[PDB]
Amino acid sequence: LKNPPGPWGWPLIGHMLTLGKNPHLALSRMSQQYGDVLQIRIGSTPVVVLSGLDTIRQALVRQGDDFKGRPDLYTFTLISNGQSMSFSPDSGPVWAARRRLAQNGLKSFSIASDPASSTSCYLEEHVSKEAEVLISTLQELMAGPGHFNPYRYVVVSVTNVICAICFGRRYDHNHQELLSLVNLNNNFGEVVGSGNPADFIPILRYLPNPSLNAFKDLNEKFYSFMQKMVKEHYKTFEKGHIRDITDSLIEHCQEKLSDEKIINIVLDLFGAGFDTVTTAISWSLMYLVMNPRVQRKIQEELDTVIGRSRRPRLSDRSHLPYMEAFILETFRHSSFVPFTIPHSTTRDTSLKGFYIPKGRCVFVNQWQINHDQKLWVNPSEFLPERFLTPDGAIDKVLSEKVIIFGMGKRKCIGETIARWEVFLFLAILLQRVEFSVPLGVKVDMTPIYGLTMKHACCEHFQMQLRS
Ligand code: HEM
Ligand SMILES: C[C@H](CCC(=O)NCCC[N+](C)(C)CCCS(=O)(=O)[O-])[C@H]1CC[C@H]2[C@@H]3[C@H](O)C[C@@H]4C[C@H](O)CC[C@]4(C)[C@H]3C[C@H](O)[C@]12C
Ligand SMILES: O=C(c1cc2cc(F)ccc2[nH]1)N1C[C@@H](CCl)c2c1ccc1occc21
Repeated sequence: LKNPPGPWGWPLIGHMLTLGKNPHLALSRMSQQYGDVLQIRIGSTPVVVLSGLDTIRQALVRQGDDFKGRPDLYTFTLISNGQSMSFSPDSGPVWAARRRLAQNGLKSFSIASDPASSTSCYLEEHVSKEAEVLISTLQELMAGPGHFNPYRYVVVSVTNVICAICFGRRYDHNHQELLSLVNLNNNFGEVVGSGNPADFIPILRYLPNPSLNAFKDLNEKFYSFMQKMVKEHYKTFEKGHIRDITDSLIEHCQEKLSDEKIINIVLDLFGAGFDTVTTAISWSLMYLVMNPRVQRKIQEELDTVIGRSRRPRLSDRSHLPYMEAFILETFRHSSFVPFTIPHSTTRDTSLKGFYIPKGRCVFVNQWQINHDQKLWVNPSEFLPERFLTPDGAIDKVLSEKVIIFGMGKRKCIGETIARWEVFLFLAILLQRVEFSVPLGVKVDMTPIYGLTMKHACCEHFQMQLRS
């Protein structure tokens, strides 16, 4: 048919300099000229970059089986001993079977009803517990220091939820086992983010690379923690009393695809679990602090729809259209997952009249959709009201153009869990407390590129109870 178009690139390094430190911004300007299917080169490796709401739906959904593979990148082979469900090049029926195990394991210990509490489910019970511990920890910080860095304590509250779902345990707010793994050891996004030169320039792996060495250690540390957590569950495993997702995977090793590819699925769940949800909640607090106008509106809605006599529940999610418009605009404006995990073609295929051979690396630019000047009014501006119709309800036609959970056969499997976890944490907190940042302190809202885009650490947040 045709080869996908693209700008001129150096014969040796390709367009690696055009990408720069923000490949999502460069490839969004590039799509304005070369279209929804364009081709670049990182070093000598060709890469196809998909942009556009309809073209990405055409490729990942309607032709999903043509794009459901992962490329064979170097950085991916360092994840979970090279056998990760999400990052391994395996995309046949072996992957499809592991994905179905994860989906069923999640539904059982997140959305399913809790035997302990008749009213709520597992997720609502865990989030309610951790949101109270979080509010108490922040009250203690206002008793002394008078300020705090939220990420340090949100990451614990969010980890205790996904950790209770995967290992049936929780940890205190000041635990060295936990913070070592999750905090200040998470350059996973920085190393795995699409366009990493080390994947396409083979010499950068062997040179002095401080980030790549800390990455090998982070994974080796996590894989050891998994072995400790699974061996301890195997030592007390009772068939019939399934405590968490780990037990249902142990149960599935005895009921019949190696045992390692079954057990290390919790590493993908635990990993994606705390990294994305913590990033999302962290960004939310930044926007509430920089836009006190919209924090006041979220609270005026909570006071009308729920009052202050009872904690918000999952049932209230559909009766709070402004809270959902805020969370949607946090996902759209930040786009803290600017690219999906890189895809790969499983066969010679055709897309919008362009030929893509088998094995071609494929990037999916979610950031471009969420800031397309043709789909949005003031994309650079943070304006939650853009999702509200004239009668104050969520515009469903427009809200389903916020692409951040992926699409197709490789779509996020914890999407529904993240939307409820994010809603509850924000709803329970903003009902009780009000966050702020004093004047005259810098608050760098600039995203830092990575698989999940984080922000500069802010240590000046404050919190007060409400009347
Ligand atoms: C706001 C929160 C989250 C966002 C924005 C998000 C986004 C994404 C994206 C963009 C992908 C890749 C899509 C693709 O490759 O086409 C993905 C995959 C995945 N997500 Fe999520 N995610 C979130 C939360 C979660 C949670 C809470 C879990 C589990 C507890 C989870 C588990 C996974 C897994 C296992 C994959 C790999 C799927 C595969 O490789 O087929 N994610 N997510
Ligand atoms: C640490 C090992 C665990 C080895 C084990 O038991 N491995 C079973 C796993 C095999 N499966 C997964 C197939 C079982 C599935 C069961 S299913 O129901 O699924 O069929 C278990 C097995 C024997 C246990 C000791 C004795 O008790 C004596 C004593 C009991 C008291 O309390 C105080 C503790 C003490 C010292 C115990 C310590 C420890 O606790 C031991 C060494
Ligand atoms: O799978 C993921 C993941 C993050 C993420 C973010 C997204 F926005 C969308 C999809 C995603 N997936 N992670 C992250 C990391 C824990 Cl920080 C980690 C794994 C997996 C196996 C691992 O072994 C040792 C560490 C480790």
